[PDB]
Formats: sequence, structure tokens, C-alpha cells
Amino acid sequence: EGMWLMQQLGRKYAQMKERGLKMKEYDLYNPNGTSLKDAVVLFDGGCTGEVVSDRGLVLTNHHCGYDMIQAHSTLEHNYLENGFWAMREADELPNKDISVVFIDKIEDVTDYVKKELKAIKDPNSMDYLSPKYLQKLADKKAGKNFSAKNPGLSVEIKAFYGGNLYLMFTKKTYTDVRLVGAPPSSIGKFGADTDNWIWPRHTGDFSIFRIYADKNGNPAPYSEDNVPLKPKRFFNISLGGVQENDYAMIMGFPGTTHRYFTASEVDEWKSIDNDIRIRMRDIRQGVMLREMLADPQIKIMYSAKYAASQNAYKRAIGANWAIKTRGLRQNKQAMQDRLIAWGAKQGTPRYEEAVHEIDATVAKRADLRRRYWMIEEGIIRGIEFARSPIPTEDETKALQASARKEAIDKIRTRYSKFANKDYSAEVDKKVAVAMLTEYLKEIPYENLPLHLRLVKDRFAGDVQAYVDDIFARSVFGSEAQFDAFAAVPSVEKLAEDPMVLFASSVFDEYRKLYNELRPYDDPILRAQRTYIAGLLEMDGDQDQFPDANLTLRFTYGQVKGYSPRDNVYYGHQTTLDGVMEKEDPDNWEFVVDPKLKAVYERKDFGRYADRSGRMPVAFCATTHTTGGNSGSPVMNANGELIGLNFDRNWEGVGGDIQYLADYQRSIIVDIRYVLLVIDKVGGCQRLLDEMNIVP
Amino acid sequence: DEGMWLMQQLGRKYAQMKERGLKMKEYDLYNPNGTSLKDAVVLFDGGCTGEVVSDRGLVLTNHHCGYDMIQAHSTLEHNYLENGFWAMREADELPNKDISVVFIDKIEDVTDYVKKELKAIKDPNSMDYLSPKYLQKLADKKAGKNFSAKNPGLSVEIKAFYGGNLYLMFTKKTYTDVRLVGAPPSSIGKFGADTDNWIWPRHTGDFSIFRIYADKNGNPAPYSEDNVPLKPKRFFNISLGGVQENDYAMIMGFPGTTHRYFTASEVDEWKSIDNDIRIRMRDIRQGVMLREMLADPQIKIMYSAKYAASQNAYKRAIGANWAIKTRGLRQNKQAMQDRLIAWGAKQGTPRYEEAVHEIDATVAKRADLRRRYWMIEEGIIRGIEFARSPIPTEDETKALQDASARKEAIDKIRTRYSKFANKDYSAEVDKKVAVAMLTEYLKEIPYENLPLHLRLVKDRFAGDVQAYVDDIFARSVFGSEAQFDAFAAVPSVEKLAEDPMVLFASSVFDEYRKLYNELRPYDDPILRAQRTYIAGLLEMDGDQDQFPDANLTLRFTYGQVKGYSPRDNVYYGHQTTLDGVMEKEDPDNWEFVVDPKLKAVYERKDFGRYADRSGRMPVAFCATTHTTGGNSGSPVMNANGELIGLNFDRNWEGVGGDIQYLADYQRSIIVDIRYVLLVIDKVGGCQRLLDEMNIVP
Ligand SMILES: [Cl-]
Ligand SMILES: [Cl-]
Ligand SMILES: [Cl-]
Repeated sequence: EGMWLMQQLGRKYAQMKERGLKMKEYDLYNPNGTSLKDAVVLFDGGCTGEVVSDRGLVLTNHHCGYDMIQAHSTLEHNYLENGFWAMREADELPNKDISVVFIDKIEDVTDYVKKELKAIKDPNSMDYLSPKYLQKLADKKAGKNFSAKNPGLSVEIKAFYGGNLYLMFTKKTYTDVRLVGAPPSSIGKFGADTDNWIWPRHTGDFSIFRIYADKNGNPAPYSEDNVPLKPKRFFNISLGGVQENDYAMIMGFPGTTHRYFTASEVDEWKSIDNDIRIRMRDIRQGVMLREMLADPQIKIMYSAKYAASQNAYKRAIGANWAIKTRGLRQNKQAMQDRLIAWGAKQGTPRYEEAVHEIDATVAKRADLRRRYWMIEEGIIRGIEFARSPIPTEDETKALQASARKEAIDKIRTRYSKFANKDYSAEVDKKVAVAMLTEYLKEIPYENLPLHLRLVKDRFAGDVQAYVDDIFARSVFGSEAQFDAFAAVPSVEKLAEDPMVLFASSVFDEYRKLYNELRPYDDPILRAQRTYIAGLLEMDGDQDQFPDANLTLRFTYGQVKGYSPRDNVYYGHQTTLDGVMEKEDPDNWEFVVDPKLKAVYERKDFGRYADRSGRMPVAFCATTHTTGGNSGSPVMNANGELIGLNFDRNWEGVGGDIQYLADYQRSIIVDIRYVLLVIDKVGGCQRLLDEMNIVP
Repeated sequence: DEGMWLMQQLGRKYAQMKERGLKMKEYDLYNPNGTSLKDAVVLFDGGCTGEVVSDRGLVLTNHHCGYDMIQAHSTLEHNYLENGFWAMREADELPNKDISVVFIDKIEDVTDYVKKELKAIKDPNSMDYLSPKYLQKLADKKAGKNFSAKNPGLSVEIKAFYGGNLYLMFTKKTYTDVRLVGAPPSSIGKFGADTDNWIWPRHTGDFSIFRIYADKNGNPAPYSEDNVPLKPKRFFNISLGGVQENDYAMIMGFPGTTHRYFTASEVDEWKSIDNDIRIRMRDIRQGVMLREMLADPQIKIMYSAKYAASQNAYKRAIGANWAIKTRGLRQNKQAMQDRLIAWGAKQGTPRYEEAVHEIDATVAKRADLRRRYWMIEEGIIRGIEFARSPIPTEDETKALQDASARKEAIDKIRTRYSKFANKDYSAEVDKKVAVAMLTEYLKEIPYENLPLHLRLVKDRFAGDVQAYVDDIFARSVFGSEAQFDAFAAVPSVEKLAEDPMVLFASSVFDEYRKLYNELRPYDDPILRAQRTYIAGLLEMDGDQDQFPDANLTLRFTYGQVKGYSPRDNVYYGHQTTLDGVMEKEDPDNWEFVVDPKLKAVYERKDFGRYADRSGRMPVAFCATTHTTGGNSGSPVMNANGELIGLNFDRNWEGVGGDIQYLADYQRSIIVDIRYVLLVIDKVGGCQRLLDEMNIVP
């Protein structure tokens, strides 16, 4: 069920052994020695990766290395669709702005931090959650010259359990991380967006990097003189495969969970956050898809923006499915009723008062939060011309020296970014008319961004006329209209420009609401510190995990499918047969790499096929994962690598609030399929020879 | 492969059926000289199957089989189709006009008799051996003069089987007083509506209840208040034992058509002409229609039925093409015919090879015409509503060119215009369908082969399909009400003769009939060659492990209650539950609304003896029986011959099964008799129906 601190491995090891863990506790995590933990990295700030050779080879997801593959892709060498295989170390490609982070040491500093916080005075100081304050405390504990005396090392303190527990991490950061290997996009992103959040899955979602360092294996920025890192620990690769019910475990960096939501917060998340996102994105996506299906040129222009909107749309459909069908609200009521009853028995009313502060804060902000999500989904991300240019002060002064031309030239640049290759004013007008029609139905006049009152006042409720007028009269309405402005620019034109006044007033309302709502965060944070303290004192720090906060966690469970619905079973394992049956040459998302087809047709699976002679692609597990777990190593009972986490099924997204044992799975690319693609598709034998592959 | 067997073939099959789990004795299932379970099976209303389930003539069939009857008794006041219908007394059971139920009283092999008669050959290429007229003449001859009057309610029919190598005479007993007794609400009877058609898993309670009435003697009689329920020879016992994975199941009913003896060439033709054209042309039409329906709620209401009617055979063609591509249908027919050619050479009889060569050469020869025929039928005849706009008759053109016969000919033409341009017709939607269909049609059909009027697109309108179509509606008498009324006020023959919509409809129907007439001569040589082909197959492999094509005659099929894997890592089980109904519930989608009395039953777990051992409420199951169109309403029997369900659908993955049974994909979709009884009991509250049935533990 949980995402456990490395500190909590002692407490869980017995349970883990019962479930079939075979390795010694300290080979998995040793607080004062080298352990398997030392082979796990935070990859590029948002993913997990793992070291898989004694020359610093790193596996992570294809979607995690996507930006680095694309940044090295040209018309000449298109690595994004052809894939990339460095045939010698010297051909591995440097990456600007990349990091991998090792967790060198972890320390409980809870008492240290609570001692320091007693120098407060102000009882509702938010210093106990402030990264600046906790960094001051980290530096004090580490030393004034720590990073100078310990090259490559830094320290960080983070709050857990709502501020009831503090850990200090000693981190080692490398920034010379080179692209070694990537499958073609047809494999790395086979389902593309259609199979996002979907099990069964057939995606070979991996890419390969290498950590470089100085002659001593100490971090250094890119240099021709850097050499592969010789790490203290790397994963062995298993070719023994998985069977239904096999023990599996993951280490990685889950981003965020909401395991201590009150019932009132579940209702809020459903009825404001989720319902508004779902309603507004469905309107936006409906207009966009009509327009994409009618015009192939609009399809090419709007396809990335359509997919970008669909991704969190799907997550929200999945979350609301959990709220409706798995009793998330009811289970949090039960949790808080049980605490309140226990606090009544003990004669301590602070737990009931804490739950009541949370309910009262949620109820008080309901209207503001609804108006925020309506403007953010409806307009800020719903309407492209919400993000049209707004003149700075350094521009309006300059228009009224003769650096008039500098101001125009800056605004021109911003206009061209807004009205770029992928912008259609006609599509944006149709989307705007549909989104504004919904917004104006849901937000009363007295709550409208100032400019949107003109719909009632000037335009007699005609949303189409209001939108038509914004584009007819705006200097950003068309290239011709801007060039007329740029020739005879006056500050009076800009100050009265309908698109500028639109963009200004919707962004004013958005910030006004943001600023009104941020105060309501703190009483909930403070009440949560007391709430979670009560939950742990009542039920113990043993069957209820601290919310994810982008720190190293382990999770364990089994290779197991699930039943999505009556009379339907999804198994634990997909095969290359599943790729071939999805092949559709005319649908760019489901194209199959010819070498991979050939490999399938000729059953050229070598040592990577299963018992049956069938070629595995992916499996799913009852491990507890969330965003941040993307490139996480999946381990054997023996701690050998059996795959790479890359997704989770939509039925499981509500698992950030309440783990769903019968529906929530981690979606994992089989390491056997990873090696097959390297070997038979990449022809990159040196990478196989460099890894340690166990019979 | 796994078959639709003649009742005659039960003898030679019984042993295999027994080792598959059949317990009941052979002559309790079918006895040619006595009462058997065969006597409880009816052809329901010409197309469906039903079964007698009481000694007071109660009949079960599907909801979709009893739909029109349920609807014809529905008003705003008592909407039976929405709320269901539960006659609390026999007297309250509603008569239906134009209904029948046909019992198969006797079946007889008359092969020798028909072959003896056929020898009075003039022409050796005579198609009389398949002519229903000629076989009716041979049946009347054999049955006797005035058999009609000498045995009221009885009738005789001879049918050809195995391409004219086997003939059966059927004695049929027909009842026409068949009363509506019971129906679930539409929300149960067609729960998935069209979304779940051809879909497993399936959660539809597809049943309705009738009663056969007769005279005092239990002889057939038209409706009269004097008629009394039929006391039948035989009815089904109902089982509450239920089903488990791998249980024996069998079906009897009236499968309509199969093509089990297609050559490889005929499979290629079916795929590349019939199915690819229907798929391509209906995808164009459905695409335009859906965009118009989604943009305008009024068009949605107007075009919903037309959209749905287009989709049914669309989905079938997609399933059928999937089987051809993925299940080796073409390769298996090629192997079957290569087998017979090999055996033929060793017998020193080349006529088998000559017969397959005749079919291949005929299929090859007619390819171009048949492509043109499907293109115009799918593209225009079916594709474009204004293809079926009024055409003035010979006698209406004639009558318009000195009397008050003029106001007669104009009123005939107004009724046909009003029928075409009815409350569901949008000229604007039709113009957009027509532009897309004609563009595809004109791409595929060269100028030389176009209906004469479609030549104007090139010659008059410089290739502008939109202009051509705009012009038809602008200037045509039937382009709008105003334009017709203007014509009706001052009608000329010369107006109609040059009307562009008339010339279009006329022109496309001319070409449709020309292609049909050119294609007909190719049927006969394939039919005679098929007589020889199937003759050879029977002689080579025996009348044992290859069944005759369906031909709407009574057949039995057996297999097991078993799910299947549609694709990698996906398994569908053998049994759906009421839980699956609740999972699909969607109050804002008329297809997936859940009856409140049924939701309460689920919530209270009020299932009585109808729930399975685990206390789950079963809804539907699926079996490896071999069914097709015509098997709707068919009784599904236990190993002991007790009713365990009603067949009601088949999964899309199994539609290629009309050419080649597909053991790992093809399933009969069956409503669980336990769910039928639950719905009668706890939704209809119609206890008298339960007491009238014979229910075994
Ligand atoms: Cl290291
Ligand atoms: Cl011969
Ligand atoms: Cl099969």
C-alpha cells in the first residue's frame, strides 16, 4: 500500500520477507554503508533512473529522456524517430541542464528541527515548512564550509507527516550526463497519447544515459576531459523474468500524495478541481477536435495542444471515477470520526478542533476556489488569446528618445510567439466563444473580469460579437493589423485595444483570486500538523506512510493483473504479439518499427523470450507509485532489475488519496524487452557486454 | 466447423454429444416417430426462434423479437415499451395482428423422390432443383390434393440442402393468435441499446413473453375472443441449477444463412468488394451524419435511427474483415478445395476440379460489374436520401399530358414527396452526405460507367460536386415544399422530364438495375458448380463433420459455456452479473439507464433462488455453440435438456463464423434464465407466469 521512508525499512522488512523478499535488509538500504539504494538517482529533477553498470550507465524512461533526444535531433540525424545508439563512449552526446542526484546519506533530524523551532514566539509561523528556514538549519547542522570540504555533496532538510518528522539528505549531484541509447519513438512511445494511463500496455518506454565525472569520480560540469563514473553500486539485470504473484519492489521519488485529506477536501477536489477541469477541457477539446478533423492543416497545428489538454483531463476522469465508486470520501470520514472518538476518550480536543478548522477553511474558500478554477481552466489555459501580448511599462514609456522602435520590436517578437506557425485565430475564436459561453453562465456579472462585463453592457449578451470585435479591432487580431499599428504606434491605441484589455483584466482577476486564496492554505497546513500527529499517536507510524514530497521511497507488492469491470480480466504481462495486433500503418501512434516486426516474424528473441517462447513487453504490479516514479527500477526478491516503472492505469490515479488494491497498478516495461530492443533493434552490443546480466 | 446440424444428424452426432456432457436420451431430444424437445421449439414471427415453457402455451423469445408487438400496444397513456407490460390475467393478454409461430411437426428426407422427379429434365442446366415454386409443386404432389383442407393448420414445404444434394420435407403447424403476456422495460430488454450490439461482455435482459392461443381442440385459429390457450405436445422445464465454466450447452432454432462452402476466390470477393466497399462508403456517410447530429440536437433526433441502421451491417462487415485478415479464412477454404482436387485426381474424376475452376473463372469475370454494383448500392441507393426522391410513373407522366386524372396524378406525386421529405428529412444534411458520397463514387467509377446524369459533374459543372448538388436542390420541384407547391399549382410533364432530382434518381436506378441484370447470369453457373463441389466434399469427408449451410430450417448446435481472449492480456469470462449492469449505469444516456425496481433488487440483494452459489446475480453467459441471424430467441439447454437461457446475440469477433467457425473467438451471447425469472418475479411481479412454468431445483 505505501510509499515508505528508507528509515521505515527496519519496521517493514519482516512483512516484506513474508511476501518473498530474499535479500538482507542492509543490502537493500544501509544507513552507514553501501547498499542497492546507492544505484537509484533522481533523473533531471522529475524522474527516477538507476545505474546499471560499473561505467555509470543509467536507465530511465524514454518520456524522461525525451527532451534530450529531441535537442540532439536534426533533419540530417532524426534521433527522436530513428532512435540513437552511440557505438563508442566517445560518441555519447552531452546534455545542457541535465542532473542526476544520488542520496548519499539520510538522517532523522526531527528533534534538532523541533528544538530550533521553539525559538519561534509566533505560534502560527510557517517556518516549520519553509525551505529557506530548513536550509538555514541544514547548513548549521552540516557546517559553514560543508560543500567545499565535501566536493559534490550538499544537504537538504524536508518536512514529513505535515511537519511531525524531518529528514536531512546528503545529496551528490552530477551534471555531465550523456545520451547513450534510445529506441525509435514508434517503440519508446508506441501507444503515444491513446495508451497514456492504459493497461494493457505495449510501450518500450526506456532510454539510456551515462554519468561522467572527473578522474576521481567527483561531480564536474561537461568537459571533453571527463570520464565515466565508476559507481559504488549498480543493478544486476535479471533474465529470469516474472510470474504472476512474484514479489516486486520499487525505489524512486514519488512527487505528491494527499493521503490525509479530510472528507471535505475529497468533496472539494471532486466538485471544484476535477468537475471544472473535466467540464472546461471537454468543451475546449470538443471544439479543437471538430476543427482538427475538418482541416488537416489545423490537425498539424493543434495536435500537441490537444494532447497537452487531454493528459490531466484523463487523470481527472480517473480520480472522479475513484471518488464515485471506491468510497474515498466515506473512508476519510471514517478515519477522522475514529480519531475524534479516540481524542474524546483521551480528553484531548485538539484533534477534533483541527478537523473542524480544515472543514471551516474548505467551506469558507469554496466560492473563491470555484472562481479560480473556472478562470484558470476556462480562460488562462482555455483561450489562447488570453496569452496575447500585454505592453510592459518600459514599452508604454518609449512609445510615449526614439527607442520607440525597440519597444515595437519587443512587442513584435511577443506577437510572433503568440500568433506563431501553430496559431489559428479562427480556431481560437470558436474555442473562445464556447469557453466564454460556459464561463459567463457560471460566473455572475459582479465577479467577471472587468472586460467581460462588455458582453452584457455593450454586446447585448452576444458572445460571438464580443469575440469578433476583439479580433476586428485589436492590433494583435492579424499580421496586417499589427503592421498598421507598428507603422503609427500610439499608447492610446494599446491602452484601449480590446485584446490587451481582455488579456489584462482576465490576468488581473486570476492574480486577485490567487492572492485572496493563498492565506487559506496556512490554517489547513497548521491543522494538518495536529491532525497527522493524532493519527500517528493513535494508530502508529507503521501501517500509514508520509505523503510523497519528491524524496526517495520504497514500495513493494506483486506482479498481478486486475479486473477493470464485470467479467473482464487484464493479466499481469503483455507480449510483442500485443504490439503487432495494435499495428496500424496509417495511424502515426501505432506504427511498428520494421526491425522489430522482422524480429517478431522470425521469432529472433534469443535469451529474452519466456518459457512459452513468447516475447514479453510489459507487466503490472501492486506497488504504490505516483508522478516522480517514472523511471524507477523494479526489483526481484533478490534485488535484481526486472523492469522500469513508466506509467500507472487511470483506475489507480485516485491512489494518491486512497490506495486501490483491486484496481491500482504500476505499469512496468519488462527488462527482457529493453535488452531485446538494445540487442536486435539498436545492435548496441557494447551496452549488453558492460551490464552484469544474471543467468 | 462446429455445426448447425439437421435433426436427421442427431443419430450420428449423439455419441460425441454424450462425451461432451449430454445426459438426456437421444429420442427425448428429437424422435421422428414421437414427441421430443424438438416439439417445444417455434419459428417466432418468420425470423426469430421461441420456445414453449408451459402446458398453457407460454412462449419465450427475445425482447428485440417481440419489440414491434410491444410497440404497437404502446401509447403516451400506457407506454409498455418504456415501462414493460405484465398481464395479471390470461384475459389481459393482448392479441397481435400479422403474428405467427410455426411448429415443425414432421421432418422427412425426400432426396430420392426429388432426384427421381428432377430426371424429367428438359434442360440439364435447369435451376428447378433450387426453385421454391418447383419444390412446392413436388411437396403438394407428395402430401396430396387439398392436404390444406384435409389437415387444417398443417402445411408442407420441401427445401434444398448441401447445394441441391439433400432435400427435406417439413410438415409445419402455424398458429396466428399469439398474445403479448410479458415484457421487461426497454431499459432491461435492450440495456446496451446499439452501443453493446455484437458486444461481449453483455448485460442485456433480452426477453419477452407471449402465449399461443387456438380453438377448443388446440388447432390453429385466427384471433377470436373464443380462443383458449394451447395445450402443447411438449414444453421446456426451466433450470435454476445455472451454469459453470465448461458446462455442456446446446441450442435449437432457425439459423438463416451461412457460406461454409465458399471457394478461396469467393472469400477474396467478399473481402475486397462486398465488405471493403460497404466499410469505405458507410464510413463516409456515417462521418458526415455524426458531425451534423453532434452540431444540432434537432438533426440528432431526426437522423438517430438512420445512423443506427447504417451502423449495424457496418460493424458486421468490420468483424467479418477482421476474421478474414487474422483467422486465415481464405487459406482454410483454399486448403479445403485443394484437398478435394487431390482426392478427385486419385478417383480419376476431374469434375471436382472443373467445378472449382468454374467458380474461380465466374468470380474473376464478374469482378468489375460487382464492384460497380456495390459502389452504387452503398454509395447512392443507400448512401443518398434523394436517390429515393419521387419518379413520376409511366401512367402519371401519361395522365398529366386532359381530365381531373391530372389532380389524381399530382396527389399521388405529393404523397410520395411528403414521404421522402418527411419530419426526419433534412435537405441540408442530405446535400452534405451527397457531396462526400458522390466525390468518393466519382473517384472510383470512371466517366464511361457513370449513371448518365452524373456525367454533368464533369461536362456541365467543371468537376464541382457541390455545385452539381446545389443545382439539383435549387431548380428541382422536390428541392423544398415551396418549389413543389409551385409545381403542383401549374404542373407540366416537361417540368418533371427535365427536373434535375428526377433525372438523378431515374439515372441512378437505371444503372442499378442494368448492373443487377448484367450480374444475374453469373449466379447460375456458380450454383451448379457448387452442387458438384459440395457433392464431392460429402463423398470425401462424410455427412458427419461438415454441416449444410443454414437455410432458415431447424438445426441444433452444442458446445460449452466458455469465455475467450479477444487480444493480448485480455480475458472475457463466461458469465456477466447484475453488478456489471450497475457499473454501466448512466442516467443521462437512454441506452444505459437502469430501471429503479431493478437497482433496488440489486441493493437489497433480493435474488431468491435465482442467485449463484456465491450470491452474485447472473445476467448473461456465452457459449461455443454455432449460431447466426435467425437464432435470436433460441432455447439454450442443459446436459438434461432443461432451459438455462435464451440466445440473443453473437460477439463481433465471431461474425466471420458464417464462413468458418472460430473456436477461440466465436460465442453465442445468452440471457441467463435465472435473470429472466428474477425480472418476471421482482420487477414485473407476474407470479402466475412462474407458477405456470415447471421449475426444477
Ligand atoms: Cl555512486
Ligand atoms: Cl468426373
Ligand atoms: Cl479461431
